[PDB]
Amino acid sequence: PFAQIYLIEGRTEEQKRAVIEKVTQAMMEAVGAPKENVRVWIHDVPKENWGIGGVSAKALGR
Amino acid sequence: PFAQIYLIEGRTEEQKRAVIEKVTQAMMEAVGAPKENVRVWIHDVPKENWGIGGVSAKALGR
Amino acid sequence: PFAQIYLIEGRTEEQKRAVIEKVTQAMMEAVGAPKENVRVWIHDVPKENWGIGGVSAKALGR
Amino acid sequence: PFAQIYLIEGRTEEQKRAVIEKVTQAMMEAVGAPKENVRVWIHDVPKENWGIGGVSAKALGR
Amino acid sequence: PFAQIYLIEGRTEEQKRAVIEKVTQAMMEAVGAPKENVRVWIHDVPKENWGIGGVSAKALGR
Amino acid sequence: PFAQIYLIEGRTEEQKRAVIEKVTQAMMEAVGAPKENVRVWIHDVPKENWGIGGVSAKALGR
Repeated sequence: PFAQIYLIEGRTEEQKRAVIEKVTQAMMEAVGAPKENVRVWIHDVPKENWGIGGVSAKALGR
Repeated sequence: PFAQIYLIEGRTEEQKRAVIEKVTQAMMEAVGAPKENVRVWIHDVPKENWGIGGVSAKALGR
Repeated sequence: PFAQIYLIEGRTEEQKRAVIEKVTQAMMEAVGAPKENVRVWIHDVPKENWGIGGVSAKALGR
Repeated sequence: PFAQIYLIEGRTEEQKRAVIEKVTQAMMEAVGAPKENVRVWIHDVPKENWGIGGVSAKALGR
Repeated sequence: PFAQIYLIEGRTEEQKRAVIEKVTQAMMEAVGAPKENVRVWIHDVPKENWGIGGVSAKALGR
Repeated sequence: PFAQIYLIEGRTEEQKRAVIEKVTQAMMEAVGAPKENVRVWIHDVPKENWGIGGVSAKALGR
C-alpha cells in the first residue's frame, strides 16, 4: 500500500521522519503489509496554497 | 469536500487566493457544504514538469 | 488547470454536474483559464473509506 | 494534515477502520496535530488496475 | 517511481493491461528504474464524474 | 487520459522530457488516444519526503 500525506510547509526533517515511520507502522498493523512494501510520501504545501473555509493558511496565521 | 488544484507554476499569491475563495464558493453552491468544511489546496507544477501532448510547457514556452 | 474533487459517495448526477460547472467557472474567474482548457474530475469516497478525526463517516453515520 | 491511502480493493470494513484510526494516531504523534485536524481517506484500487513491475495484481494472482 | 493514471470508465482489462505494461516500460526508459520498482495504477472515472470545459463526459457523449 | 508521475527530486530537465514524451506515447498506444488528449504531469518529491519501508530516501543514502 501507498500513503500520500499533505502537510502545510514548515515541518522539520524529524517530524517528516516520524510521519514516514509511524504511518508505515500504521499501514503494517492495519493491513499486514510487509514493511518493505509500504511507501509513504509527503507533499509540503505552501501557506499561500492551502485553504480552509475559503481563506488561505497564510491569512489564517498558520 | 476537498479540492486539489493543479496550476502551472507562477501564479501570484492573489491569483491563488482567488482560486481558494472561488472554488470554495463553487463547492458550497454545488453540494451545499458548509464553508468551513471546505478544503482547497493548490499544486504548482514547474513548466519542465507539465506535458501537453508529449511536449512540456517549458519547451512550448520557447 | 485541473481540479480533482473528493466528495463522500452518494451525490446525484446533477449535484456532480454542478460541481463540474461551478468549479470550472471558479477557475476561469480566478486564473483566466479558457473554459475549454479546464478539466474537473470527482472521486466518490465510500463512507467506510472517509475518516474525520479517526472515525469513518460510516461509523459516524450510525 | 491529510493522508490519502491507496489499497488494492478487497480490504474489509474493519481493516479500513484500522487504517483510519491508526494513520490518524500516527499523524497526531508525528506532527502534534489535534485529532479533529487529521483527515484520512482511502482509495480501493481494482486488482486489474494496480501494476507492479508491468504486471497487474490480478495477473500476479491476487 | 509511481504513475497514477486517470481514465474515463469503460476501457477493457486488456487496455488496462497495456497501460500498465507500456507506462512501466516508459518509466524504465526515461528514468532507469528497475522494472520491479515501478508501480502504475489506474483510476476509472465515471462519465458523470469527469468534466471538460464545464460539461460532463456523459453530456459530451464520450 | 491523464497521467500523474511521482519521482524523487533531482531528475534533470532531459529526464523529465523523456518521461513526458514516453508516457504520452505509452498511453496513445495502450488506449488509442490522440496525442492532444494525453496530459502528463510530474511531481518531484524531496528525498526527505519519500519513504520506503519506514525510512526516508535521504536516510537510505540517496
